[PDB]
Order: sequence, then structure tokens, then C-alpha cells
Amino acid sequence: VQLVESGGGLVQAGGSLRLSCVVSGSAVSDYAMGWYRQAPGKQRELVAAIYNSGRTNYVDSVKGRFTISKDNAKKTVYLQMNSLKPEDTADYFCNLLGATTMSNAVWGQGTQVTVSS
Repeated sequence: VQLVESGGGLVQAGGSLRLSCVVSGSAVSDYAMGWYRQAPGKQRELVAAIYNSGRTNYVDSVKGRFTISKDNAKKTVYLQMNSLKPEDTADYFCNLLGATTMSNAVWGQGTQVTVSS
């Protein structure tokens, strides 16, 4: 299962970006996926999750601003990031839900997001 992230950039506070994660195989159609982020020198954290049923869950700090969705045909998980804040600056990664909990997790290259002033 390969993970390929894209969509980062440098934007002003209040701006918007759309991250995408293309997954090989049928994992998007069969398993819950999550978007994670790690700011320099801080611990990686789950930002948004989308379950097999289509149900979603977000950390309180992004609720109402970020929206996670998926397209089974395109094997892609999206993170629409609106009303970006400087606290959202981080490297963003997507992976199976439960990959971070297990030991010896494999991650992709990620995509970098910077929200300036």
C-alpha cells in the first residue's frame, strides 16, 4: 500500500488549500483513513478521520474549517483546509487509521503547509 500526498503550499492566514492522498489498491474503499500533521519539533497528531461508512471525525481545533472526504474511483482521500491559521503550519501525512497506533508504521513523503502572517 503506497501513499502519495500533494496539495501543500504557503498561504496567508485565512487562506485555503486542498490536500490529496492517492493510495494504491482498494484501501480507500475498504478501510478508514486519517490525515495527520506534525509541526517542527512537536509530536504528530491526527487531524481528521474518515471511516468506511463515510462518517468523519475531527480534532476540535479544525472542526468547521477542515473537511475530509474521499473518492473511491480515484483512490484518493482529500483534506479541504479553509480559514487556515498559523497554528495549522505543519507537514501533513495521510495513512490508514490505526497505522500510528501500531509499532513500525510506514509513512509517505507528506506535503508541507505554511500559514504565514
